[PDB]
Amino acid sequence: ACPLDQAIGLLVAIFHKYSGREGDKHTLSKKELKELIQKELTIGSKLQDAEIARLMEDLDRNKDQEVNFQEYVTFLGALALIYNEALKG
Amino acid sequence: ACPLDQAIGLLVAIFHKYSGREGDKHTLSKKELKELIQKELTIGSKLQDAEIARLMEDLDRNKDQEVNFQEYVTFLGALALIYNEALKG
Amino acid sequence: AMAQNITARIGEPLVLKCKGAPKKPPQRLEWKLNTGRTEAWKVLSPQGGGPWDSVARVLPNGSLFLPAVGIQDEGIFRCQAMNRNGKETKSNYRVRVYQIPGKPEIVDSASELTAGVPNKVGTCVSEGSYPAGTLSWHLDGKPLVPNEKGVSVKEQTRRHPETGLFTLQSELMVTPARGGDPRPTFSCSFSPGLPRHRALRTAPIQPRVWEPVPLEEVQLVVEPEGGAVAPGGTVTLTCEVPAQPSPQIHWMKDGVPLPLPPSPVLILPEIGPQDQGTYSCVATHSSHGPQESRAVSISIIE
Amino acid sequence: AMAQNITARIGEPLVLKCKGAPKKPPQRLEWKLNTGRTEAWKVLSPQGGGPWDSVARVLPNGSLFLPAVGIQDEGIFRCQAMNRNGKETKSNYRVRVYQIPGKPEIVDSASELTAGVPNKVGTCVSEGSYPAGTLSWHLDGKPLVPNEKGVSVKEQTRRHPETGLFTLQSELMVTPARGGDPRPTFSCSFSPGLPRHRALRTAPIQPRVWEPVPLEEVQLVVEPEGGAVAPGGTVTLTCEVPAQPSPQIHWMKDGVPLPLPPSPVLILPEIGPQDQGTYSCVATHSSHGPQESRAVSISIIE
Ligand SMILES: [Ca+2]
Ligand SMILES: [Ca+2]
Ligand SMILES: [Ca+2]
Ligand SMILES: [Ca+2]
Ligand SMILES: [Cl-]
Ligand SMILES: [Cl-]
Ligand SMILES: [Cl-]
Ligand SMILES: [Cl-]
Ligand SMILES: [Cl-]
Ligand SMILES: [Cl-]
Ligand SMILES: [Cl-]
Ligand SMILES: [Cl-]
Ligand SMILES: [Cl-]
Ligand SMILES: [Cl-]
Ligand SMILES: [Zn+2]
Ligand SMILES: [Zn+2]
Ligand SMILES: [Zn+2]
Ligand SMILES: [Zn+2]
Ligand SMILES: [Zn+2]
Ligand SMILES: [Zn+2]
Ligand SMILES: [Zn+2]
Ligand SMILES: [Zn+2]
Ligand SMILES: [Zn+2]
Ligand SMILES: [Zn+2]
Ligand SMILES: [Zn+2]
Ligand SMILES: [Zn+2]
Ligand SMILES: [Zn+2]
Ligand SMILES: [Zn+2]
Repeated sequence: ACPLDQAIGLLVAIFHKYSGREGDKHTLSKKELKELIQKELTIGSKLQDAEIARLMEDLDRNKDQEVNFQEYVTFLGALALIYNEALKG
Repeated sequence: ACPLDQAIGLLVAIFHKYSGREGDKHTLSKKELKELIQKELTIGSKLQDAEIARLMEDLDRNKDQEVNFQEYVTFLGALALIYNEALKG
Repeated sequence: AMAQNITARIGEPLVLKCKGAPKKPPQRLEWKLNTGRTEAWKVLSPQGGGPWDSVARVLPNGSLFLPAVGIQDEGIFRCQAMNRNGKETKSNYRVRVYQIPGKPEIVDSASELTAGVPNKVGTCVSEGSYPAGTLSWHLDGKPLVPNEKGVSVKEQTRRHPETGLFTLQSELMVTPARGGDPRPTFSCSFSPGLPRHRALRTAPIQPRVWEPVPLEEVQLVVEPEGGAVAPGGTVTLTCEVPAQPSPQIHWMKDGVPLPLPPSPVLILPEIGPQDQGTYSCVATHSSHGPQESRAVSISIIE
Repeated sequence: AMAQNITARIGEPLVLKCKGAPKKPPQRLEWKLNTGRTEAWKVLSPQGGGPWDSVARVLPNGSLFLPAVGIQDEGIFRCQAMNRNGKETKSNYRVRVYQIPGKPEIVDSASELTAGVPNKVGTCVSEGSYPAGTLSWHLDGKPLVPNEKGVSVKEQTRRHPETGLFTLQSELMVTPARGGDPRPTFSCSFSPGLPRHRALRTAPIQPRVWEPVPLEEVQLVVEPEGGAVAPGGTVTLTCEVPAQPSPQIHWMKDGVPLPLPPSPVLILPEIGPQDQGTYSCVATHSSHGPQESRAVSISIIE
């Protein structure tokens, strides 16, 4: 019913849909993250391979080549405002 | 330079721009949150007063009539995916 | 009743009035008490240097003075006084003491809960209370009642013999229902047994709820995910048996095994209309009945 | 050197070979040691029930056996043996011990940092090490060097006399520069002084950085925020002096005080082109020079 609950439940489901494919089941490898971006996010359709690699590098803050839920949340936070500007004009 | 750093820095600035107007300088009152939504977010332009009140109620999880940074972050997280669907078609 | 209930804070001074007693000598008053220290009825002499002179002393105005009340001072205090007129006046006090603990904490709290199974949300801890008091939980701004739903609580109380103060622990266990709140908010509060007091509340925590996809014994994955592809190209069928080190995987098209050797993968290149149909894989095993994966429909779009 | 360095884990058994000694009697070997227990050179008799028989015992093959080595067992161990041929053979050991602490923790860490001022990020703690070891910090996946930038660290080392083990604390202090990383990531690691060992690393923390807007002594706020309004309507000018309980606020248009009484607010209804210009408020005060707020430009759009 609640549109908030549905969106939040979705972002949790989406994270684990890709994170549980290889290695640590609760972190995103470069491979897992790239699939997530390209298949689920609007911003990823226009991005090229070099751009996605640069993006993934800036999402991994502690440089363990993995993206945890926290690193993933702040990503969505940025995305919310980036999308917000685009929806203006 | 980094578009991520700029968006994240912005969401932190936006939060405190409104939260520091009355009461606790680091939480959003109903009044502060409503101004934030209507003035900064695309989703708030179409919403009516009753809809905004219902929205603010679902953002305040512990029911202290305030919205802290955490409650605000998950809001943006939901918003990111809601905006994401809209940018498809 | 006749006895007046007195509630004093541990470590704080307490004064008990001997009602109807002359401010100045001569006075005809006597204090009788029975506390945890005495374990008996004792007369408390007004003279200095008495046996209890470090704990309780009679003031010049006849009032009883305890400079730093303790748990052992709990008991009955009675003064009997004659006014100068003079009629006998009695004062009967029942003294109970208390201490307020520091703000309760939630320790070892979970960032992520797993739907469908029990989870330890965290353990609320309270240190330094008297009397014990109680710990309770809040969910989404409302009181959380135990043993309903799949919510359970493991409680314990421990007394420190060194001070007589209590340590309380409340371990919250929940089983999130599938399709439930993706971000439940919990908090814990301490309710003093004495005195009547506003509850001491922890900062809230907001764990997320992860809903695991149902795990199949035989897991089939098709790229592309949809199972629909333009004319030509390639569709790859991969299927896996997590519980078996060396699975024997036989591919099937529309419920019929294909004339192929056992293989974990099946690639269908140059897809024509003849290649359309329901696909699945079967894991066979010695001494065990075969298991089938989910059926995938493969089609072609124009 | 001649002395072989031995590194043993506290609480674990240790065997020291007496090289060149017969496996069976008769043997002609003698152990001499000097440890923290003896504080002197002592001969260790092979006979059972010796003074140290609960700590160190000579084995039938001549090897020295310590069932549970301790910090006090650090020192020099020497065996002198004659083979059956037989030439004198010497074994010289220098024994040092160690213990690895549990995973280090970051306690009392800050969720939000304030740019432009010192912040305590948190305190890294390590308990139960020997020898002391060291704590260091990581920032964004890279080593964080102290006293550069505005990064400072307060360190301390404490020994527990009860066990001889160490407790380490490292308090990180940073001053985030304005325009910097909105979400710096910190972690802490423990580097054993012995033995050569992979560092023990904490989970990372990601505080956010808040950049406070520069606070004006006299704060002017105009609705609407931009200072531009369609013909007619109303623009409200409100200005405040946070450090004064009863500020006297005089309004100005284009650097000239308006013919108005002191008032915290100035509303301009029915805005015409004549009402356009630069607005500001002036807070006067006895014994103090007046202060002016920021200047706001008010215009009209068509
Ligand atoms: Ca993974
Ligand atoms: Ca990472
Ligand atoms: Ca506020
Ligand atoms: Ca709230
Ligand atoms: Cl996770
Ligand atoms: Cl999808
Ligand atoms: Cl905040
Ligand atoms: Cl703006
Ligand atoms: Cl709910
Ligand atoms: Cl809930
Ligand atoms: Cl076969
Ligand atoms: Cl950085
Ligand atoms: Cl940084
Ligand atoms: Cl004036
Ligand atoms: Zn809702
Ligand atoms: Zn997870
Ligand atoms: Zn999807
Ligand atoms: Zn970047
Ligand atoms: Zn803040
Ligand atoms: Zn804005
Ligand atoms: Zn104790
Ligand atoms: Zn809920
Ligand atoms: Zn109180
Ligand atoms: Zn077969
Ligand atoms: Zn100690
Ligand atoms: Zn950084
Ligand atoms: Zn090791
Ligand atoms: Zn004036």
